[PDB]
Amino acid sequence: EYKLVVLGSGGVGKSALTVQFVQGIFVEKYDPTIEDSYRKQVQCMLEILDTAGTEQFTAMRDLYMKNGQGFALVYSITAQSTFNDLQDLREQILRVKDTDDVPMILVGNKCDLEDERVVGKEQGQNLAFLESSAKSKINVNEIFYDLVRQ
Amino acid sequence: HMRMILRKPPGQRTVDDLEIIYDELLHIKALSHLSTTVKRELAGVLIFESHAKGGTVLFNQGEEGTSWYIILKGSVNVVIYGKGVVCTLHEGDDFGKLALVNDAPRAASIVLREDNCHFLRVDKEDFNRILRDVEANTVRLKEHDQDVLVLEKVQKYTVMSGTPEKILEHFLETIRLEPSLNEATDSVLNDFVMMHCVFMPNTQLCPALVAHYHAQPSQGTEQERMDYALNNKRRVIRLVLQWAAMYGDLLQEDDVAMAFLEEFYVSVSDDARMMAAFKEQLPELEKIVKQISRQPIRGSDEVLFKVYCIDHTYTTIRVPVAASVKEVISAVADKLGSGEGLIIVKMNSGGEKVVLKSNDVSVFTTLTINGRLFACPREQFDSLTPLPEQEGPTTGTVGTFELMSSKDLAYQMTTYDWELFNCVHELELIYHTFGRHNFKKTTANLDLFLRRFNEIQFWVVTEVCLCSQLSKRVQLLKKFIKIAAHCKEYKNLNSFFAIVMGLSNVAVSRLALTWEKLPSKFKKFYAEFESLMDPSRNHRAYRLTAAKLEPPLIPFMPLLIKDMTFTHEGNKTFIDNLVNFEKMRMIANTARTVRYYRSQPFNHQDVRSYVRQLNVIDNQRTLSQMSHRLEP
Ligand SMILES: Nc1ncnc2c1nc(SCc1ccccc1)n2[C@@H]1O[C@@H]2CO[P@](=O)(S)O[C@H]2[C@H]1O
Ligand SMILES: Nc1ncnc2c1nc(SCc1ccccc1)n2[C@@H]1O[C@@H]2CO[P@](=O)(S)O[C@H]2[C@H]1O
Repeated sequence: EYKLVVLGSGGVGKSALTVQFVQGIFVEKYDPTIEDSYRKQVQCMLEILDTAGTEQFTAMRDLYMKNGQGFALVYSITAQSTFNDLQDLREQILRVKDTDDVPMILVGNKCDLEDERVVGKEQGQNLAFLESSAKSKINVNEIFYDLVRQ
Repeated sequence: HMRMILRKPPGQRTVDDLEIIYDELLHIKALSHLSTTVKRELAGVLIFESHAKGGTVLFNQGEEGTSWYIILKGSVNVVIYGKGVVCTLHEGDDFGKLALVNDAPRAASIVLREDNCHFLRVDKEDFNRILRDVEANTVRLKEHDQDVLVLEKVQKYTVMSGTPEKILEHFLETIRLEPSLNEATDSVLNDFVMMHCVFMPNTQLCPALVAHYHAQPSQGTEQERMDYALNNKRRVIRLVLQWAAMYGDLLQEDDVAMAFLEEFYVSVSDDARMMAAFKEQLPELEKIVKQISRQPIRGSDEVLFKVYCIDHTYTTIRVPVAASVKEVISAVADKLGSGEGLIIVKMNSGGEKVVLKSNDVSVFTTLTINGRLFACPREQFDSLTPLPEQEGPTTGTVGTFELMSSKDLAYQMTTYDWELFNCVHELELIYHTFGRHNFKKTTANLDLFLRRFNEIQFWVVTEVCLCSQLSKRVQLLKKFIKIAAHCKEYKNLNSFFAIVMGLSNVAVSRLALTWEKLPSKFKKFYAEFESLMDPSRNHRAYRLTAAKLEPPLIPFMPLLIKDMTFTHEGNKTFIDNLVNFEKMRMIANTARTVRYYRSQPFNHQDVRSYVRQLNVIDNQRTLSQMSHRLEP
């Protein structure tokens, strides 16, 4: 049993990544109201806890952080804001957990569209790092492999 | 010879007749995907039909389906009233299955295209025992060599995808006016009636409804034609009544929908006069028309909203609730007489700023609890700083609510929560999920209710952190655990979870000296409350708790919004340019869930006044700092 958490600002692609991982968009319909909606099997069982849609309720984020074991800090390369917002979430994880270090990975979603890219590639490497894309299936699974290793 | 054999009644065919037919059924395309067992049964059931003259009607639209057909020679036209020959089937093709399986009227007429056409036929009782649960073939309805409606066994065939026009057409034709099937009919129409704004807005639906209302049949004797036209008009009215009920008071926000309805009532009452019809439906239609010409907030309601300047002076603008950010800028630049390129930013008590898009609608209620709205040129963005007003109270209110009954507080909370929850219209959940700007409608009522969760949560945190006396702070934690328990008893699970989440807040869970000396009974009371929030197996703990309860209950709102979000984001609205109606049903089901929770009603003025006028700190930094100097 494993509990991974996906974090980041709205419009960053959190929900797209989560569905793309557990099941896949279009190929199957997605029902988020049944038991196995966020649980996949990879050789172990993962449950993805995503703060998508619930960004305004920061008590939801904290509950997921508390129950989490791995953390995906997703930013969008389309917007500058979204990378900055990762500073606070990085801190907030440590505060709820009460630990020195926690297994986490940085993610730079929306890497497929590069005629709108306003974020550099090495900025994330200074702060595990991947430059993923949900709608182009790039690195989607790789993200959640990292966290089980750590 | 084969003709004669295939023309004999089912129970008059010899063993050698049956044996010759079967050997020929193996060449037939339409039957290829069937088993030996099935083909042998069909051998003693398939009837040979022949018609000589083109233009001969095989069956008419609106009739009850009695047969399934396979074309051996020739071709037929699929004809629909008000559209004519919509597509044409050839030798090898089959038709008429949909009406048989769905026990529904014929959606179209089948007319012989050419002379001398040969058919194989299977009648309804024979079709149902032999073929019904073997023929899984997706029913595709075609117009202009294009899929226009797709149906599947999800037993009936349900709409999977299709054009907005054909989906409406389908849901019109299948309405049953038979009075004992009242709630069954309303339930079927409910998916479309609620979801139409996503794929077929009123600007399209209303003309399409009028066009359908006046659609006359293009075939049959005078009586046949009059009977069909009358029931068509009865079905259109039925759908209009469901459409008008769904909206209710929201119609006032749509001019096209109101113009339509006002004209439609005139059109119906005139038809009622001279045809002597619609005896029951006309008073229903009149009741709804006359009603046109905490309380729910309307999008046309007027707001006096303060929009702040960098120096913390402000303009009071007077605009509609559903006004766009662009309309807000225009109203501010009016009173400040400017053309200096204003942008609207919303800001936290924490100082966190967000630039709002020009086409964002109804932003006034999308503010955080202590959020304010600002107008400035872009070069001022980074120099903006919060107002003192935003930083919340500095002394607590324990000396007031501590004197109040835990039971009284919980009850008054749920009364207020219910008024707020009933202001939320079913469609506001739709607008919120698919995006406010696409509908240009307000979700003000939903926004204010969702805000209440954050308010209650932060109310807990505020009162604890402004309570310096450790002895009385333990009495606080005890009282909040009590209020939560009572809230959970009234089935107000929203306020319940909000208090529990307030108690688990980083600033509150820190206070070990407060938690340690809390009575052991309440320590376990809270640990049970905190295990109901367990996000395991898709919040299984909560989901089962909520399911066991009975209708009059307030759900855990953030999870409902989460469900809605992932339903939208994980499913595509359009599939091959056809409306993914499978997705529409899912969103509708989640909304009907809210309808179920409010299907039953609910069962100390100073306590009412406190609960409704909360003063909260929503600045987590400030709340941590206060907590750090209560217990370092
Ligand atoms: N069973 C049927 N259902 C619906 N429409 C039928 C129809 N049969 C016809 S053909 C008319 C005819 C001509 C000469 C002799 C006998 C019959 N039609 C005609 O085909 C037209 C196709 O376009 P519409 O504007 S729906 O009008 C239709 C009828 O006039
Ligand atoms: N747009 C449409 N509206 C209504 N009916 C349509 C229809 N299109 C069709 S045929 C589609 C087709 C399938 C295979 C090959 C070519 C065309 N049909 C066929 O005509 C029958 C009219 O009566 P039903 O029992 S509702 O079954 C219908 C279909 O088999």
